[PDB]
Amino acid sequence: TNDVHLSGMSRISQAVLPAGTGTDGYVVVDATIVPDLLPRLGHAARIFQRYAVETLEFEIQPMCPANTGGGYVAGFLPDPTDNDHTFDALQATRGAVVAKWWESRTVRPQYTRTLLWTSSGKEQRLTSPGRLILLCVGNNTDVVNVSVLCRWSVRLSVPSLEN
Amino acid sequence: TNDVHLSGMSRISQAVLPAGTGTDGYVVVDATIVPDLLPRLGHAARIFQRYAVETLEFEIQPMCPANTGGGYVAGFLPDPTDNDHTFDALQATRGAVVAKWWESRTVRPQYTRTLLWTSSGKEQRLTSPGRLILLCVGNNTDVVNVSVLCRWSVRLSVPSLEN
Amino acid sequence: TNDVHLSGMSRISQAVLPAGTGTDGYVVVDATIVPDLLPRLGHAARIFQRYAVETLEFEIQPMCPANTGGGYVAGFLPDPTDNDHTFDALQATRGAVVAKWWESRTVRPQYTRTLLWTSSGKEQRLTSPGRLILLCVGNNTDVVNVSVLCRWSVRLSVPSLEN
Amino acid sequence: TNDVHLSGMSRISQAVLPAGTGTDGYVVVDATIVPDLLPRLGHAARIFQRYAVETLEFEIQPMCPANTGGGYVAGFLPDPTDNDHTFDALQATRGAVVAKWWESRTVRPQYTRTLLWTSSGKEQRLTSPGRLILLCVGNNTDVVNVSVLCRWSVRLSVPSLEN
Amino acid sequence: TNDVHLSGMSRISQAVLPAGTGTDGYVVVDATIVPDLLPRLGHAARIFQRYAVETLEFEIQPMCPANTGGGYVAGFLPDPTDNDHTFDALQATRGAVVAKWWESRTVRPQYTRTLLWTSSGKEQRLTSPGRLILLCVGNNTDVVNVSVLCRWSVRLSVPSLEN
Amino acid sequence: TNDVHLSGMSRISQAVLPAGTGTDGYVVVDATIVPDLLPRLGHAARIFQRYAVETLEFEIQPMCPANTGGGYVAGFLPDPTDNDHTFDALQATRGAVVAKWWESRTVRPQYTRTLLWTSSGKEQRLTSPGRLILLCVGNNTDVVNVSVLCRWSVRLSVPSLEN
Amino acid sequence: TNDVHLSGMSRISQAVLPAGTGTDGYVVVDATIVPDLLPRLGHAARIFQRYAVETLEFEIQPMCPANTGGGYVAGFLPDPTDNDHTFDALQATRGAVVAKWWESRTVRPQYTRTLLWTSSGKEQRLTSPGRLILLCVGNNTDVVNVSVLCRWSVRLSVPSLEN
Amino acid sequence: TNDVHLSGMSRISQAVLPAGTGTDGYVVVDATIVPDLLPRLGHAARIFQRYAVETLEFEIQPMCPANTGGGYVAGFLPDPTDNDHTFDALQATRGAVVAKWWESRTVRPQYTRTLLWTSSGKEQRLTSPGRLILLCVGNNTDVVNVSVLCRWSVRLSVPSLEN
Amino acid sequence: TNDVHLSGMSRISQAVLPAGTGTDGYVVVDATIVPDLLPRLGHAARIFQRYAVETLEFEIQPMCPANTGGGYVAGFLPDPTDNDHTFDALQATRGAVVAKWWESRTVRPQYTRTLLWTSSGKEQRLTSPGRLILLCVGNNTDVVNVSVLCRWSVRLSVPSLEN
Repeated sequence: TNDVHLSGMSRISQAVLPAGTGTDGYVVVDATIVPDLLPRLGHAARIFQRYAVETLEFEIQPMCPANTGGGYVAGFLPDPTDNDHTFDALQATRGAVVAKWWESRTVRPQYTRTLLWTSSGKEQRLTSPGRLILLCVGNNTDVVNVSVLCRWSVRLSVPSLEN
Repeated sequence: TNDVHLSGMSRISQAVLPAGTGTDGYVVVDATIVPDLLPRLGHAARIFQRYAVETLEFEIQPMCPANTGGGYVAGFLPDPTDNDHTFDALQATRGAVVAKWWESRTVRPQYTRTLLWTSSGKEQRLTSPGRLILLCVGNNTDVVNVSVLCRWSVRLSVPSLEN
Repeated sequence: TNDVHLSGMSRISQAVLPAGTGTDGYVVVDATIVPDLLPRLGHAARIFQRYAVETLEFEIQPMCPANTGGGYVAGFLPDPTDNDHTFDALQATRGAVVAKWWESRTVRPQYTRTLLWTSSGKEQRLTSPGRLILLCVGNNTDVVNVSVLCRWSVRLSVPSLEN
Repeated sequence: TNDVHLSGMSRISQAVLPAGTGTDGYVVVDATIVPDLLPRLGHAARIFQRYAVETLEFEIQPMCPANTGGGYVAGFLPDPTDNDHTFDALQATRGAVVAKWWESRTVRPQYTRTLLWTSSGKEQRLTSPGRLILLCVGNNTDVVNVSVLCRWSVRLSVPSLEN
Repeated sequence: TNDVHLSGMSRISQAVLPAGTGTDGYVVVDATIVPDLLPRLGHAARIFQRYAVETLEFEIQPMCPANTGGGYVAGFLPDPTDNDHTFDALQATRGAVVAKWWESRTVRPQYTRTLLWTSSGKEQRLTSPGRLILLCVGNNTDVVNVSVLCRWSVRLSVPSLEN
Repeated sequence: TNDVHLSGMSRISQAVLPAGTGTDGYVVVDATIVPDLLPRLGHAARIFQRYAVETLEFEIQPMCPANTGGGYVAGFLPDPTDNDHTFDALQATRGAVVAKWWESRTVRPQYTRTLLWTSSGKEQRLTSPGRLILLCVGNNTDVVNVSVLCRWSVRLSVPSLEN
Repeated sequence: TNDVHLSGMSRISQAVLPAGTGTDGYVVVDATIVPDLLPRLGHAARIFQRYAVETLEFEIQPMCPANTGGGYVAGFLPDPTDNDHTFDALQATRGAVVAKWWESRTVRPQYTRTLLWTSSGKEQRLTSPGRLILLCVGNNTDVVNVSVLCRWSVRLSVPSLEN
Repeated sequence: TNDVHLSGMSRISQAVLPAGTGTDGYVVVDATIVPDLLPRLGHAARIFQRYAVETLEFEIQPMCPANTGGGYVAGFLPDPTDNDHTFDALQATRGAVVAKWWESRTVRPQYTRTLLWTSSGKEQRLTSPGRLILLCVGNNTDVVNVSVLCRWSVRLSVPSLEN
Repeated sequence: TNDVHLSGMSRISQAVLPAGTGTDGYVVVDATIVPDLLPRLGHAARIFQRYAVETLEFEIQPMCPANTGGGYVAGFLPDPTDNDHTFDALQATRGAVVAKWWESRTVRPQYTRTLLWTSSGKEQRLTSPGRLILLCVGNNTDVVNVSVLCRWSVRLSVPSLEN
């Protein structure tokens, strides 16, 4: 077939949350998923022109001591468009997970599952499959170095070359 | 299957055309079809993120005496975008019906049949499957209290909670 | 195959018979059927050279109050050339219908079925499948605003680009 | 089927390159592909809302004499949005061909194959499948009268009338 | 069977186009296809009375030096009737070809495919299957001796003898 | 079958040829075959719009003494439009017969087999299948009262009423 | 197949034999069978180059009163070459018929059955299949207007064009 | 089988057409085909008595610069006996090709397929299968050195020895 | 099998025929095909004792402007021995090609097909399977740089070490 399947896993973001600064609803990560954000896919984005997302998961990897009065809710909402960053809105999505900050966790969302576009558009419903949000629950006793990782499997289409 | 199917019939609009105000080409109704317009699906759209239209039929239901020398043409054009509210243009669509103001009628269009978006978009041929237009033909002798109803059936897709 | 199939319904004419101006044998419509009379086929006849008539009906759709003392005969004579415009003459064609002015009605004729030509010619039995006539019967008590509609289904032949 | 299949071949543009005006990367033709450009599709686009491309080709037909020091690269890139008009951006596409100016040549691109819309819109990745670019390689000895032909096959879908 | 199949290939016309006299749109050949024009068929035309065209092709055979800044478009429009001799109108037909004057080329049109008449009629839609047009593109540097050839396959019917 | 099959045998003409007034080539009969010529069919022609011939035969019936130096040729040529009235022209038809004036003889032509119209038209190859010609051979020694009879089997197709 | 089958029936000759001028052995017709002599075949003779005779018959059609003391012998000898025009030599051939001058008659000969040539040769055994002779038997009382007719079926070969 | 098959390809002729001497209808080659003319068949002809052509093609091989405004029409007429050396006559034969003088070309005719004789006789349609003709179309600007080659496949039949 | 198969394509010769020196007969190449002329095979011959030629072809590859009045004949005689270097003699062999000097061409002969010998012979009918000849036809107008290439495939025989 003409379609090219790429897979990888990349750090979407890394936030450092100081000793006492989290509270119910504080947005610690808000990452809109674009090929530029996943470095290996960022390169293959310049070779093809449309990409379609075949599997997406986000691994929340917070790094703090086991004595942290932590808490987060992590979710992937499928519109890059909207800013509805509240707990209930995250928990309404499929992947949604909640955990104490000393607990790793994986969000397995359900998404567009459709053909997209490797470069910006007038209508951005076809340039990004969604965005990953990470919210505080309660308030952290200790310093947290959260890094979220996106594992991705993508099928790429129409050859091209954007310089 | 994940896709949730949902059906109903809703009053899209209700106009009161006064007692002589018609003439050929007068727009009494011009409703752009979106989840908020159909109050049951209104709520199903706050839950889910996308939706595809499985059936659409519009039931023109004017209410006036049998002694009304009226005339309407009713038609569903599938560009939620296109201002083109003229007899010929409406009659070119599929479901298009024409009738005296004391005759009920149903339009059965053909349409997008595609997958849309419960939330408003920057590009709006992904938000609405089109619009329903009721046009005067000749002039009414009498008052008409027109109510268009939409019978609909719809498959809603990715879970969410878009306030 | 090569052939294109188009289908639509279109207003062929509109007349506004006022107060008391019809009368046993008065001609309110006399429409020689060509692609130009059907807006959609007007455009698709510029593109193709020839066309064959696969279905043809006419839907008389007059508009008056139910207290109107009218009546019409309507029929399709299958000679674009035939000038005979009397009651018996119409009542000898197949679908021929007669009805009070407050009834809609459908004439379903039988016709050429042959392959014609989208463009004017020296012999016009190759340009038109016939002509739709609408006569008055009795003498209307009131103001009729009548529109006749042609429901067509046609197949187009050999490419071209007529100005 | 409710889908019509149409097929033609239309001149996309005509450029006349005078006796020494071309040069590595000089842009001679750059044409965003839309129904209006291809005469017969323009007339049928005025009749259906939607269209989808089944076959796309571009025949480059330069007219000049055999003693010309020519050269060209023809490519079709499939965003009507993209400006990258450099040799290596064209060669990166599937159809890309190069030739001396006294050599006709067909480009066989790979393209959208998706369902578009026959009128302009806010996002034009839905109105057009791409653009044909024609660039000079080297400078011409002589006068070139280049005409690019686009052969096409299209399937049109939802009835309408854009007067 | 009673039907008689004849085939051949004949010179429809021969134009001599002097050193500098062609320009965009100049009609160099305009030949209405009649049995008299194909000499072998011209004879068999006097034996039968109706002829029907089973295969038609035109071979454009321009004769000039390879250093000619030439260009032509050749097309077969299926009405002997109309004088629409513009490039776009020719290219709209099926056979349509364009080429530099030092390139042979074959137009393979689509035509009436119907029964015709071996002698003149009041309505000439049935005496000739169309006409072959040859137009200049750009302007010729040199003298061109174009000869167009029609290859034909015809089935002849009803015996007869016209003296 | 909606179609009506109708058959008769009627007198096309009657010519009385005095004692010496025939001569190689003299046209005694030249009849163009149309409904009205055939009595029964002339009435059935008023009821329907088209007819297609299904069998035709012309029975030549000269009455005169056995001592007559006569001679005729009779044939059916299939245009109503051909004035070729010469022996060789007649003989080259299929039906063609030659006989002495005291022999009954039957022309069995091959002919149109196509669908005509029951009404005169602008092109007359859609109204009559041909014409029966009768010419003298030698000269007649005696009075000859020739009568020709068309035998016909015809289908009639499209209901109507010509008054 | 490449072979073309033609059939017809033509007047080979017409002799007028005055009141008393025939006698045993008088040659009234002596016709060498060439394509030029059969008018329809005369035309097709210029299109092909070799013709082969598939069926031959001659219908003797003498026209005189029933009171004629007539008599003829008619025969087809298969060499165009030889002048042996005696009764016995005619009766030796296969078709040979004898009859009173007031009797029609048909000679059904046997012939070369071989490939021939549509135009003259140094050896004429291949340009004509034979010749038809008509001789007087006894002597005619009255004037006879004999016309002999050749019915022929021929298959034609190798395309060509003789002007 | 007592038949010896022989193949070859030989030069029938070579002509040098100087600077400006060609013109429509100028005969530059008129070669009647006999075994003496094909060198190897010449020798095999002396050994046998009868030969029959099984394949027969002519390769026209003109040599001149690409900058030549020439033109030729070549064909093979199948009688050695016919002098018709006009264009129309050549184009009517099967092989007949036309071409500018800087284009090579092959005539695949249709021909005798009969059994001929290796030696001269009174009738010469038994000794040659026909003759190759080459005609000018337009005037050559330049010097052409034209060689026509004949590829042949012949079957030789009755042994002898003609010293 | 014990056999070792070896293939290549080698430049047998490079001549350079100056701008007016060529004429019908002039020998430009005359290369006798020995293992040493084919360099790759040159080395394989020192390893084995004998070799049998399995596929042989010669590609004539003259370079010159397209405005050259040239002409050649190329052919492979399968006689290393024979000094017959004349047009007819070359045309008698199988591959033999003729062509203008600005046309590439491929001779494909039929040859010895036998087992020869990689070291010189006292009978040289077992060391080289023939020789490739190139002649002039007419005279060249421009300098010609001809290079002939021998495409070869070979099977080599019996192990050895011949200095």
